[PDB]
Amino acid sequence: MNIFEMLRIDEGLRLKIYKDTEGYYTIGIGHLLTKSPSLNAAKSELDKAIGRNTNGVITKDEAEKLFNQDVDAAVRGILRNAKLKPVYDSLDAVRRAAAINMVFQMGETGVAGFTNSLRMLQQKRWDEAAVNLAKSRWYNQTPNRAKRVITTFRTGTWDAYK
Ligand SMILES: Clc1ccccc1Cl
Repeated sequence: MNIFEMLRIDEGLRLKIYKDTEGYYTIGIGHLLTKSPSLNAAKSELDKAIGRNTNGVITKDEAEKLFNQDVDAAVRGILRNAKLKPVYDSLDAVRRAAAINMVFQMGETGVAGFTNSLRMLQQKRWDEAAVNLAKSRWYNQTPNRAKRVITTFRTGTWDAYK
């Protein structure tokens, strides 16, 4: 297991434009296209991302190419964020993947509400952190995924993903 395999389980793989859990147009492995309700706007973002006229459909290779870029940018964003970097750097590699997972799903702005959880994580108060993490819109709206990510933070193992 690693961050790619982890997100591939949590995000799935779909080669046609679909709506994510929040109703936003998305493709591939959780590649958010736009928060606009316009499918035409989404199709434009897709074409822009792939570099060709896709007509709303992409290949597995293209999906994986976007996925690699998205993971890379998520991690790099963490390192560039003064509130996230110290916590991330304090973590072991397994819990780091859990951190990347969260940012991938909710973005840095979504993670901004988690200040108290991040402090507990930096403190390595794992059980307390896990309890705090579940007190969130995130957990309530995607409990099965949140439980997997939280278990990963709690234990520093890949138990929740087999
Ligand atoms: Cl970047 C991030 C997201 C969620 C928990 C910890 C960290 Cl460092």
